[PDB]
Amino acid sequence: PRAPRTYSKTYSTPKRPYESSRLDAELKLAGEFGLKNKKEIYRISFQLSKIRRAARDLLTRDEKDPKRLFEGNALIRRLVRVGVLSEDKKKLDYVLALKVEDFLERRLQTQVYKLGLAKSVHHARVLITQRHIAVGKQIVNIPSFMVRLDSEKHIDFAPTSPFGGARPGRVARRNAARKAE
Amino acid sequence: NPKAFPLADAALTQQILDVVQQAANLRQLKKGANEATKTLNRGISEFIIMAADCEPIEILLHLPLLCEDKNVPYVFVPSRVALGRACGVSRPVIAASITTNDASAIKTQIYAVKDKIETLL
Amino acid sequence: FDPSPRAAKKRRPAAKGKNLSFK
Amino acid sequence: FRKNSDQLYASCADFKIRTYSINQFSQLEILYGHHDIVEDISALAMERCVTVGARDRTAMLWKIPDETRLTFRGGDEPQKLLRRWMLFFCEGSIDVVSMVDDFHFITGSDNGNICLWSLAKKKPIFTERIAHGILPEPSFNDISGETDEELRKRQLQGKKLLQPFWITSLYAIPYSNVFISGSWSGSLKVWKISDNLRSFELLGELSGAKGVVTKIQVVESGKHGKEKFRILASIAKEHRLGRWIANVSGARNGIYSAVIDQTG
Amino acid sequence: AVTIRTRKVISNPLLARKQFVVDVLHPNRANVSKDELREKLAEVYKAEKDAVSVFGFRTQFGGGK
Amino acid sequence: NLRNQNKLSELLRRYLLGLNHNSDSESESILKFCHQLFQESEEKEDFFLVNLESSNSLLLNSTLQKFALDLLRNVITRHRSFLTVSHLEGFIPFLRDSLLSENEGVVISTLRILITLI
Amino acid sequence: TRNIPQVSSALFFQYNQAIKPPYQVLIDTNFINFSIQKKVDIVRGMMDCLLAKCNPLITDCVMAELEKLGPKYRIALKLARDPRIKRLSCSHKGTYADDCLVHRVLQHKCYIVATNDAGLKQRIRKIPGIPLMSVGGHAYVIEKLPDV
Amino acid sequence: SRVKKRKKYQKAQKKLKSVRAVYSGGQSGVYEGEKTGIKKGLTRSVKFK
Ligand SMILES: [Mg+2]
Ligand SMILES: [Zn+2]
Repeated sequence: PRAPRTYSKTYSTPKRPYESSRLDAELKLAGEFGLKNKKEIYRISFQLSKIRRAARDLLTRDEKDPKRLFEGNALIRRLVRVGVLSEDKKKLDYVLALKVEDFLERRLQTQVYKLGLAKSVHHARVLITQRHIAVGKQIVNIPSFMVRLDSEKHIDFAPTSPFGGARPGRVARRNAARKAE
Repeated sequence: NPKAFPLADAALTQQILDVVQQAANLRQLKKGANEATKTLNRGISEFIIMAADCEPIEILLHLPLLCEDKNVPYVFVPSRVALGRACGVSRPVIAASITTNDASAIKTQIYAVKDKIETLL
Repeated sequence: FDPSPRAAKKRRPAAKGKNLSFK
Repeated sequence: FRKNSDQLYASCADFKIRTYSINQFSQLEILYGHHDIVEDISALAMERCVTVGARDRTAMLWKIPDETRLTFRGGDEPQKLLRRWMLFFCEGSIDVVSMVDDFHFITGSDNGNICLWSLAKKKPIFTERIAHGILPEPSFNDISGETDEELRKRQLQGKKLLQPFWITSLYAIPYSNVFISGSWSGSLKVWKISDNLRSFELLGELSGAKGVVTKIQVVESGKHGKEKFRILASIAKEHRLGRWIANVSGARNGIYSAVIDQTG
Repeated sequence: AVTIRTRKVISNPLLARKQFVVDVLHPNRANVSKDELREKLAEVYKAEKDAVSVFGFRTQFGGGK
Repeated sequence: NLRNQNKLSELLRRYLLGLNHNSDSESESILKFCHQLFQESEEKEDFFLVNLESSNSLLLNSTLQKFALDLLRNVITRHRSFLTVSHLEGFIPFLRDSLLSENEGVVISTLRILITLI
Repeated sequence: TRNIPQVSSALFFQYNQAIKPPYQVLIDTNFINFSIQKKVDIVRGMMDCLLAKCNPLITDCVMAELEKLGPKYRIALKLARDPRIKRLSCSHKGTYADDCLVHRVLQHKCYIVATNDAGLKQRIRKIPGIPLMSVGGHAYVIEKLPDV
Repeated sequence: SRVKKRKKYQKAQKKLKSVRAVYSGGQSGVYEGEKTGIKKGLTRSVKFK
């Protein structure tokens, strides 16, 4: 038969989901960033845990070790490119200081809210899922889309959107036709 | 010793004018000496940028007095023609104010320039 | 004293892109 | 306009470049990549239009068929410039651009730098700092309201408030070794590019123009060997994009003209 | 208006043809039919329509290309 | 450590013996070379940085100074023309400084050369 | 005059939004002794547990208790005096370390408490927003820390 | 779920004001005094033992 196609899980359930502090933290995160459910927080936590475990393992190694240099430089480059890590904090020690809020900060929903295209994180989510937001020339309908530093200045309304210069949506032209009639 | 002090160098001026332009697009910029004065009274200013070539310079010298009472960083740029262009308006600007917003998209850039102005002072 | 044929010259591609617009 | 063609390239303040076909009266494509307003644009016979994005201080060359773009950035610093010398102004924005060649172009910035560029190199190959000189120092009678003159002089802060002229216009005759620059200095400067296309020098000046040189054009007539060149420049009392520039003494609205002959 | 571009052009005398990737920009249009693309390619390359073959066209997400 | 310095001292001595049989010892460039050796010889951040761990410059300068004086003495003694006031006028400021150096070995060479120039 | 201590601004109900990496950990006397028993390094054991830099802190009371333990616990006193371990001054008469740790966490909601004492752990659990670290099994364990 | 968590968070924000004082942008307009009154005999400071 055909060769297998690989897959993986992008999240893991926390150790003790019922800690009251954990529930309150999840409440605050979901409210601040307009997340749908706890699975999104678990996904971001899983990714950040992998990153910080890798950084800790590299820090264990001796300085100038080829594996440490190579893999740590790659990790720092990726984190700086996605915007989570600042340009002035290009060290693994600052990689260990990262938090889930830093990754939620780069989601397309938060960026769309902050750039002023939307009046709320939930308005930003509705705009993104309704095909009104374009990063560059591409329409992106994924709220979890992680924006890079270069892409940040290219978020705008899509050319096809009613808010981006196209004709009015069905509701507007329907009401106009009724009013004219 | 000169009344307009501290005056930012060529390298620092461009970074200040960079942040001013981004703040203008994000509606985080208050243009004009009068509007800058109101922000200081309300305590909603990150820092104040003034033009050192104002004719006369005295019509914006109340802002340093308000800034130093309120512990708000302030800096002078050589040209008001350049400041007005960066502000996004069609006229020269002698003073401008960056509005405080911890939920802004250009927070890191603002604090970067804010630190260097504090070092300058 | 240190003890120490040419490959075929590369060719610019014969064909290039062509562009047209209509309507 | 693309030379000898109906294809038009339009640069817009929404950070995009639009391409049209005038014969078909239709829009074709939008180009993305600039982080600030695309202030100027230039084109030659090829489809390789070049653009400058003002405050982002980047010049971009667009290969429309290949759907790829080349990014050019100045990256000059007064600290290194001064140390190597042992007034230098940091670049604020690139406002003008013209294509000398399908593989070369020149740009003008608000710090008075005229830079020569090559498609091979991302950095400039040659730069001409403070091309049009420094602006007149502000009057000491206007800087301050003090009665004592010495107090007014101190507010001038020596030479720290001096700023350079902007390159408001910049035009290069296509596929030639000569280009013309403009500002509100009061003269049009004519430059000549070296044969190896690695440098340029000041050929001469034309001081008839007084005011802001918004745009420059050149037209030629006569036999192939003997050609007369007419330089037409629109002159204005204010900058095209805004009213920032202080009123220049003697500036007028008109069309500056200069007919130049060749002999040798 | 609709724009047609050919890239990665390879001349293949083994099969006696030219192979290329066709990028079609069709703003404000659903897509371009294979017949119309064949017509325009025939005009561009100065060949009979019967000698032109086009296949495997996928529209980009969001449309327009 | 001290044993390694005793090794380095022996190696430098072998180099000095090598110069004695080098043709350059007869030239004036050595005097310049000795001159070159003489003038050559004369919280919040830590809150974040991970820490996982629970001055030989003076000795370097003395080593170079000792090498310079020894090389100078051998060259002048072997080549009599270099034993002149004009050639060795510039080294006097170094000799007085060498006389006040803490190390005895370099001072001993300083006394050795001074006896040559007496 | 009546006193009702203000609820810390670092607490969002039961969630402490102040304790973030790098962490500050208060070391109890028993924590060092148990750590030596399990062959767990203080700095690395904490870094492995929290996957972050940890800044251990020893107060005067805990240092006093270690000195009073005697020559049997000489190794603990040497580890406690590692330069990476910073010191906290005390301005209260009693040397009882349990009350000192409890009062510090009440004053400031910025510390993790590292201890294995059942009595002290029970008191800290009643204080909201105080992560509690202990050595169990082969390595350290952290209870009330959402970021883990 | 997204709407439910939105209402839950804004509900918790209201309750936080009752638990403790929260910064709300500072002074807006002329200072009109303490609207809810001043209690002379109550202290909210955290006392060091
Ligand atoms: Mg649509
Ligand atoms: Zn104590």
